Amino acid sequence: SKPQPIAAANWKCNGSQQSLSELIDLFNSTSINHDVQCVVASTFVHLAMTKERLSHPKFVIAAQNAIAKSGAFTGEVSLPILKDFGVNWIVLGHSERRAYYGETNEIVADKVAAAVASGFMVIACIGETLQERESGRTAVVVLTQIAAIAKKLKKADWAKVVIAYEPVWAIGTGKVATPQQAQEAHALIRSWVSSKIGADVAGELRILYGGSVNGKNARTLYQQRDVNGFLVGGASLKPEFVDIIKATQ
Amino acid sequence: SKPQPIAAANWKCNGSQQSLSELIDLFNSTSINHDVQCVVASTFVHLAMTKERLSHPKFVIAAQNAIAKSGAFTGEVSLPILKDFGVNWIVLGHSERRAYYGETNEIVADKVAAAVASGFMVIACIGETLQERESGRTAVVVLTQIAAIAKKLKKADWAKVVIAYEPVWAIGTGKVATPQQAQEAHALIRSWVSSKIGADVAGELRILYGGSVNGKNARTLYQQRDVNGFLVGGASLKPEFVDIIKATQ
Ligand SMILES: O=C(O)[C@H](CO)OP(=O)(O)O
Repeated sequence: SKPQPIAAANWKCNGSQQSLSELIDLFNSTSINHDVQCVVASTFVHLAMTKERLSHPKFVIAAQNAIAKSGAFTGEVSLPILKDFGVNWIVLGHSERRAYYGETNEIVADKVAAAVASGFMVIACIGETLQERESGRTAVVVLTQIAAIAKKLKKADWAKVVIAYEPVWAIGTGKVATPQQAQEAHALIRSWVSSKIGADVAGELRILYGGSVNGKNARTLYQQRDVNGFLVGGASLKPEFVDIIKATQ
Repeated sequence: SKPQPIAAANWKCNGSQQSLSELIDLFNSTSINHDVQCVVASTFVHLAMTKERLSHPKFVIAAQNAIAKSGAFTGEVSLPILKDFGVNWIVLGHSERRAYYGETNEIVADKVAAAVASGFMVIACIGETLQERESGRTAVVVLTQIAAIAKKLKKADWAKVVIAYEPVWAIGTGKVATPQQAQEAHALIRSWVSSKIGADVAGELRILYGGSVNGKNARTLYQQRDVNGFLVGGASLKPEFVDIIKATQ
């Protein structure tokens, strides 16, 4: 027994009006009979086109990042701005933002807190690097990442939160995550929640796998106990994402 | 005898569909009988709204930031994406990005170079902090900055560049540079340009002032030799921007 799954498409910093409009069509045509929340997270530029063109009842749109308040932050986009524009999902604390854009545990937690406060559904990413892994720090890192978020939330807040575990150690490194390793990490996060926050919260919490997923391994990953879905990279700009949605059956 | 001025609205991270809509209606309604290029730089999210609603022939739209290439950069917007969307102007190296989001001279230079290569019109920002101004380091700071940019450019490229001189201490503080402070900074920039690049280039380069510019003070600022217009923050959110427009030629 699992909560509603989520299949999330992280388009990242890609796409053209053309290529996207096509994918959108594929999507809209997709026949999905189970209870799944599908999410499409496009560039800020593409939000309006994706809003207008996505008609499928199982798909919502998300942003790939935000800042808490409006004001003098040239080039950034705020939560109020996405709210007025009608976006209600958001990806926060993606590994690429932590690696290249200054996003510390604290910054992420502040973002999560504001977003929750503002009504969003949040997909909050966490996960450890090769180095952290190699030196037996998986636990230390992951739990610290989740703890920083936790300190800022109340129990009630958890209903708006999704966690996406990213095996950063296995992205761009040469390494392979097996379904077993995915699951270890997932179980560990659940334990933390269950333990620190509640069993109720824990049983209801979606923990998405944010590693390497394609249509051929998404079922075997979903087979694992603590897998509730995926945060997809590359395969999301492809038709194969349709196989990924199906794997959450 | 001055090049064509520019009045640029940098709305930064602000606004609603409705409030912006009003502005736009106001703008469209404005008769501008002199040669001036108006620029509206809105959030990524609002680019669609803007490009669809702005109809005045004297106004272009710009983005407030971008990264050079498309890829795995969650939350970021690339030049190709922008270009694909029909955006041809862009604001790069704003103090806010250098201050808060880790944008170094090298980082700004790279961005500018890439943008000039992808055919955009770039408004490259430079300016000294309070600290630096007090130390008597203004000349070093400004010229270092302009130099980093110049490194990556070829002479032809300059036709696509606009330089915005925006003393950090005047950014949304009410502390406008006096017309002498402004004119001295601008002249210093130009003299670097002629010396290093060419006199022909220099006589063509638009150098804008930015910093607590408003309807009242803009006329005097504009009278100054080396002042070719403005990068306007807070007042670009009000009808007052119109007075600003009118202040040029
Ligand atoms: O774009 C900005 O930084 C503007 C002017 O450059 O700031 P202000 O709100 O002070 O006009």
